[PDB]
Amino acid sequence: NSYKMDYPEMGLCIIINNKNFHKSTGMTSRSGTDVDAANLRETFRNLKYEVRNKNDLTREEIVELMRDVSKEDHSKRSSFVCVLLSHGEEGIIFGTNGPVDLKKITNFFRGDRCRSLTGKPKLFIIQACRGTELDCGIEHKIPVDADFLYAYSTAPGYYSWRNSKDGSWFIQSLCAMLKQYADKLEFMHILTRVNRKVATEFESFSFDATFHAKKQIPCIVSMLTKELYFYH
Amino acid sequence: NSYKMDYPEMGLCIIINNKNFHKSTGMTSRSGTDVDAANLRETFRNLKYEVRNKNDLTREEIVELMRDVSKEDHSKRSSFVCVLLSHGEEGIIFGTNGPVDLKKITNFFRGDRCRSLTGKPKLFIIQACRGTELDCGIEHKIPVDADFLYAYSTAPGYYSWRNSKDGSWFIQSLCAMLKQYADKLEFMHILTRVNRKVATEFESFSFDATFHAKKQIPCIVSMLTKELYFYH
Repeated sequence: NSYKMDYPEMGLCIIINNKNFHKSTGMTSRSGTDVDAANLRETFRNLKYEVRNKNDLTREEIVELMRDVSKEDHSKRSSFVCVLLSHGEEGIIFGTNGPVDLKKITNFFRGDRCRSLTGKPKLFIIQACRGTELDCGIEHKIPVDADFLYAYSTAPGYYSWRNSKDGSWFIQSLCAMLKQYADKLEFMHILTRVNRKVATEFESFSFDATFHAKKQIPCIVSMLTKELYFYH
Repeated sequence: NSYKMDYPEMGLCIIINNKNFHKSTGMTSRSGTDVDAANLRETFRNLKYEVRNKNDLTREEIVELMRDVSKEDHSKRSSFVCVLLSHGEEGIIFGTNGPVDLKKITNFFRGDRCRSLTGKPKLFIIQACRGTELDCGIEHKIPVDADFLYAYSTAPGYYSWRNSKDGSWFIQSLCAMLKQYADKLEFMHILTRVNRKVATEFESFSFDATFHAKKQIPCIVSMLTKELYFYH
């Protein structure tokens, strides 16, 4: 009931960091995103992942990038990780010059399209809005869609908060928890602490009452079939 | 990091079992669903939940039922469980005479609308289609949306399989795993074994090649902030 993580390599960790967007999109700059990319790069470096950082990619570059990655030989790799950092809406992430459907991105890695990863954990970590809604707070064979894990920064339909100085709430917490519990806890448990950290330790502050005192809760979406430990 | 499950009562387990649908919907009968309802009723009975079974409810009866349940005093209850069994589409479940938006159902229990459950685990188990797609297989304050757990029988956009004789693939597995690991494993781990059981042990058989040799993988969606154990 535990994924085999003793392959020669842990695997690739693709980090797409979109900070500046084409003026033709009206998208504002994602200030402080570099802190996330750098934090993620180091965090996954310690977990023994082969990290690749790509900055300000276009909707086409992103799609092509994923295509080429899925066409690689992941035989000696225990898993695959991809972190998306940018603007978004429910079901989509924004490239530098336009929106991209998340399903198109993940489909390249389906159990039948990337045989070298079949049966291996495929982790997608998404730091991007899933809408504009704000939380006011209170108080034999296997499926081709199996073995995927989607760690969303916010719940469906909700905006995703980011501190232009310390990074996004989600990424900050995720890295801290990985750094502290990666050598002990199972992934889902680690992500559950991430949920509590963001839920209890963060709240927005704005001169604009419409964006003030807001909360956030991440969304763990798991199609995994086994427990995941970042160690042997 | 673990939910307080030592309250006087474990909580309510509302099971909505829709078998027959109004002829004015064109919806076929969900044969074998009674096996799920009965299996769920007994499974949760052993976990010490106050089970309430409701059969063939209309879209309005469902909404009203949830409204009255959320208006109850859950002070002495450790948690809340609701199982939905019927036809569905992405984001909706079908009443006896029409479709119902899942968000409208869960909103009654938001951290700010049901104060007696704030900070307590709210579990929604959905055995219903999320589309028509088929898997061919291969080889301080807190957010109002926090502390929710959505255990879906299938991945987004996918059909949900059911055996008219033994019950749905998801419910069969879920009950078996609860019965075997509820006194030891944490909920997410139990649900992960459910994912593997349905993924590896089930495959469709049909004289219609379009529905033959298909697979299924459930979808765990967690906004929980702590580990969940069905025992003290």
